[PDB]
Amino acid sequence: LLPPPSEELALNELVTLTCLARGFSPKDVLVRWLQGSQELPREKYLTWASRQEPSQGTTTYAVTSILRVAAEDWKKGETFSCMVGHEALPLAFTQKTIDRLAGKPTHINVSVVMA
Amino acid sequence: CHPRLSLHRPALEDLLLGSEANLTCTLTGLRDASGATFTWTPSSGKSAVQGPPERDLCGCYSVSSVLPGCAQPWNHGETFTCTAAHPELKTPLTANITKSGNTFRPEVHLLPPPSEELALNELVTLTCLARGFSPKDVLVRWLQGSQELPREKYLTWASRQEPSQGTTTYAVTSILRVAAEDWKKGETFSCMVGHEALPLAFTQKTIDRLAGKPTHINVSVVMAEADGTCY
Amino acid sequence: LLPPPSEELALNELVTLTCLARGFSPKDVLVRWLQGSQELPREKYLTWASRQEPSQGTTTYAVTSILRVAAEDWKKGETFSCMVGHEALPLAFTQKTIDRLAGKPTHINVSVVMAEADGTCY
Amino acid sequence: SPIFGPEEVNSVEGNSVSITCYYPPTSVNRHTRKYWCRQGARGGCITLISSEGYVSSKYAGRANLTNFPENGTFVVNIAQLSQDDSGRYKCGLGINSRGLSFDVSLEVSQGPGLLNDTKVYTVDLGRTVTINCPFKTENAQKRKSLYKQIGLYPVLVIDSSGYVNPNYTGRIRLDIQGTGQLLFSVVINQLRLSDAGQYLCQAGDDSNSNKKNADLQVLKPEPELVYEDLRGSVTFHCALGPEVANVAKFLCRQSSGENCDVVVNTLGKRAPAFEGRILLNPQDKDGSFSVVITGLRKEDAGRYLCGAHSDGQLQEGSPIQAWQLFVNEESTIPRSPTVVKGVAGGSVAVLCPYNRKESKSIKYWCLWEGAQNGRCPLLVDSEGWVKAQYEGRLSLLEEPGNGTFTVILNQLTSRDAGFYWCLTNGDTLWRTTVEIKIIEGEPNLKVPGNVTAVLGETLKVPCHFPCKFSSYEKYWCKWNNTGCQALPFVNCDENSRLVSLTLNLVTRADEGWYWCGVKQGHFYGETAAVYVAVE
Amino acid sequence: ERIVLVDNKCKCARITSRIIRSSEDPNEDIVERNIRIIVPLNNRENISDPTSPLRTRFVYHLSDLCKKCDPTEVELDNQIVTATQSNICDEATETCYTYDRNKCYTAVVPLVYGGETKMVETALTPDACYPD
Ligand SMILES: *[C@@H]1O[C@H](CO)[C@@H](O[C@@H]2O[C@H](CO)[C@@H](O[C@@H]3O[C@H](CO)[C@@H](O)[C@H](O)[C@@H]3O)[C@H](O)[C@H]2NC(C)=O)[C@H](O)[C@H]1NC(C)=O
Ligand SMILES: *[C@@H]1O[C@H](CO)[C@@H](O[C@@H]2O[C@H](CO)[C@@H](O)[C@H](O)[C@H]2NC(C)=O)[C@H](O)[C@H]1NC(C)=O
Ligand SMILES: *[C@@H]1O[C@H](CO)[C@@H](O)[C@H](O)[C@H]1NC(C)=O
Ligand SMILES: *[C@@H]1O[C@H](CO)[C@@H](O)[C@H](O)[C@H]1NC(C)=O
Repeated sequence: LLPPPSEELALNELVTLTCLARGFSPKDVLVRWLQGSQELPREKYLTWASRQEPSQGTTTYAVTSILRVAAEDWKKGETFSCMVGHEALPLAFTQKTIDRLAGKPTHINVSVVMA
Repeated sequence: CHPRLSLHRPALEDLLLGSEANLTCTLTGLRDASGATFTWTPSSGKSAVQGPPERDLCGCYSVSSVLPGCAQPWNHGETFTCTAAHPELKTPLTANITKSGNTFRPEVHLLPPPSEELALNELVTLTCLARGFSPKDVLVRWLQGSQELPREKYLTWASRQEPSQGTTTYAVTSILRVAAEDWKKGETFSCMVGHEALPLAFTQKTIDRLAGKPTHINVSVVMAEADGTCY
Repeated sequence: LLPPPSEELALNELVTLTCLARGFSPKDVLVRWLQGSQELPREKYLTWASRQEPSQGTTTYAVTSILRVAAEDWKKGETFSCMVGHEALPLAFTQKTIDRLAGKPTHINVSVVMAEADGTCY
Repeated sequence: SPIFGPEEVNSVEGNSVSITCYYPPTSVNRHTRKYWCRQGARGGCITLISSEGYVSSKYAGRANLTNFPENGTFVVNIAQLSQDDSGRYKCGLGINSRGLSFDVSLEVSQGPGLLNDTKVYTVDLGRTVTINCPFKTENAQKRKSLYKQIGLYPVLVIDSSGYVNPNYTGRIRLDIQGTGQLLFSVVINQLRLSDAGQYLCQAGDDSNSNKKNADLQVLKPEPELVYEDLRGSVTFHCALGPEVANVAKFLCRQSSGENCDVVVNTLGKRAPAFEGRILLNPQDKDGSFSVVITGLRKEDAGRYLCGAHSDGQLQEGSPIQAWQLFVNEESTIPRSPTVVKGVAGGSVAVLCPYNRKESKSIKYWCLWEGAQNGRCPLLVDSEGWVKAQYEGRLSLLEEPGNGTFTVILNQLTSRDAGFYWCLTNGDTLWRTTVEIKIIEGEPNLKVPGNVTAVLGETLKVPCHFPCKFSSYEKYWCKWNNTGCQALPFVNCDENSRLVSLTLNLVTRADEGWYWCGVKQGHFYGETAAVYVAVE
Repeated sequence: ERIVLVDNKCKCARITSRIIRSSEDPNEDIVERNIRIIVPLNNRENISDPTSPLRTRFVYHLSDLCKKCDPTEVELDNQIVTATQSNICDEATETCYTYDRNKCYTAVVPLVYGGETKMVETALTPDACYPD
């Protein structure tokens, strides 16, 4: 689950989240989004089909998805999640989440030299 | 069964990166063959050659045609018409096409690798997303350094329509997998998008190891002679 | 052009401006002065002669000039110009203008703004 | 900073509104992103509707945003208003965290619902009104009194028989067309701001504290927005009604400390700082007129008022009209010399800039009179006409072209000083003013006096020049209405003197005015003039 | 904050100044000088794509910010002479730190079209390269 690009936050409209799943052998999959605990309806996002990825080892597949949420809900500290269902997972679902932190850097060094 | 006639826009890769620009007009539902010769309202060299038909469900014939030289009429805003005379209908069938208006230009974003893939040290992946453009034709190519990678290194999905917030717009994605040693040597990779609405038909964004999740922001500002008789 | 000395401004009588031109190979030069956009008459300023300076390899020359103005319109904010004409300059003339704002200030405010947004400088 | 629109806008609920913002028409600005956004508290400036296809959730179905590039404007509509919609807003271009914006204040008030006990009369200040109250004949011989309420007390200060209030002086008259019926009224001219509100009106009184409610509302006019730039011109259009078609009419500018300040009158007044760059046209049949102000500077920004009053000033009780002006100052109008100098006997030449997209126009050259109100007598046109008394000393030239024409005026005298105007025929009109001063000195080119002619042999006329003109071209010409065209029998004898010309035959066919000139190919320079006879 | 001395766009720096005069003690006043720098945290050193890392060192000299070289007009006795106003702007070679909103920036990239390769041109700031 990838954080939004920083060029997007300067227009105050809607931020964009991106989910990617890669490298699974039977090509059937599900993708569901959340906000907190409330599962969102399906008419609010967009997922692509499941193409085949170009390696030389075996045959594997991939799929993407995007969800655009409002800027005011992003700056408050609301969290959002992405879930994927596959036949070959042991507990049939796996989940990743995000919020307005975790893209911020760990340290900033500024120096101003008056010489 | 019954015939039906359709018209087809010129391919995007020939208008941007090309010289020729052929329109094409097909008609399905032809029984075996016919004496259909098409009519095109600008007719400056209408070399409307058809060729051998194709087979359909349970055996059927469908024949088409082309017309060359369509850069300046298609971009200046001309109009075209295709119609043919054939047995299995009452009236000969017609079709028209025009370069679209009310367009939007795409917003391109290049995302860095996720932080978890960097520790395993086999390969990384780079995502290229284009968003919010009104006709649904795009082109995605990748570069390493300044040299174009061949097509079989990456994977591009198709253009689809995204949920509505006003006008109807589209989107696309693509991914590229590169060796995790070159990400730390300091090479650069960049993504290119070609669309009708952009000013010079292409734009690009670039990323490497320092720009994009750096865990380090170092900046030095030196202001030399601030009390310095400024004229 | 050199701004007036600090100790000469504390007395509130008259202040001195100095014009120094340097590094030119022939022995001919011009110096005029202007107030606002009005050229001052030639008997209000003193100009020395052109002499050659110590040798950093090849021979070059130098000249100086001074002008004393009232300490009221310096502090009010009029402008003064020194113009110099010589044969090697492309348009044959060059100018320097100074006033009280373009000198040593007393207060300095520095504001450094870091911008993650864009690099376009509106 | 270069962005401008209406500062204040008002409506009531259920209605529409239509806001317009302005930007300099450069190519970056036509193609960039436009936004409308709500400046709330806690920092952010959240976008509501945008030019790139974005419509919000709260504005769904009610709004759109269209962009007009050749105007330089973009318009925003909001239907079905509310009282959650009251607040400060912003137009803009680009990114919101920069400052290419402009603040707008939107106020919206509640309408009247299930209270229809009202009788209203709409009026703008300076016109007539009626306030009708029920005339009962069961109070046949009873006073038709109308109070005024300060607080809750109907104050006995207006009677209906010849007693009027000490503040409503000189302007209450009433008509008798009932007198047996229910019909009287009160007609007020010159409504004030202090003449507002409901009044305790009635006609005849049974003594049991009986009431009646009927109000008026008088409104202040809303200013038309004008968008101008540096070194350009403006035109107002005062269009008051024929009720005041023969009153003195004025035009001032509202300032900070409640002080309108006069710019023109029709009784002959003028500011000191508007000399040579203002006009006032004679009115038409219905009472409207034009005012032109050219060469606009930075400090001309503010609200302007035109009206009509008997002494030529802003006093209460006079009908007004309004405008609000903005000077862009990021302009593409080229700079020009404001003053050009010459000496007695010399020439001048002026650069006159127009727009490249209007190159098929017709060009004119004024001379600002300043006597009555302001007037352009035209001196020379681009079609081949000149004034009578300027014969032999004026012509208009089309070179260099492409942004600029020139005009030559020689044989100067010290009374030729003044302010001069140039104007094209196209749609957008910059009017440019230049001042000709006269200082003393000597003419550069040198020609003899007024040269005669012999009958039956040749003439020759010399014309010197100094040595800074040694790299410039030299020419002669013969002047007529279309201009003057160069001659091929000149020789240019010396390397730094004596350009001459002869005439092979003394007959009357070319007994005209001649010049002697200097040019760097396109751009023109100084000249002189002598007139030829034939005896 | 009243009179603008320089507003430069290759380095994106702005310097204003103002005299604020006390009436008591006319021997001492104060003269203020305000400087504003905007640092771009995501630009390259040379402005093309693959150049070098992020520019991480930003150097401003006051004598190169305030430099003024477009010619002017001076009236000496009764003459109009054209003068220059600076010693140091020999022609560019200046390294810019930001883009400028009214100029547009392009690059050239080779791609393939089945047979041979072309010389495709690419916009880097799309708001300003519109051909009109
Ligand atoms: C910053 O990067 C740019 C982009 O590379 C540099 O501009 C270009 O640099 C190249 C490399 O020498 C120059 O190449 C020439 O290209 C022409 C085609 O236009 C070709 O015919 C020549 O044989 C030569 O290879 C090019 O002049 C130059 N300028 C352009 C394209 O406008 C720039 O020099 C870099 N600046 C610094 C300080 O490194
Ligand atoms: C310039 O802006 C004006 C704003 O009034 C436009 O004028 C009207 O625009 C609407 C379209 O939204 C038309 O239906 C009207 O006929 C226009 N005229 C009037 C008098 O209302 C005008 O269209 C804009 N300029 C251009 C070239 O479109
Ligand atoms: C194009 O064809 C359709 C029907 O096929 C018709 O409704 C439409 O008006 C045509 N447009 C033009 C411009 O001919
Ligand atoms: C949408 O825009 C049109 C003009 O393009 C305007 O006339 C109309 O009122 C708008 N619709 C609204 C505000 O619902």
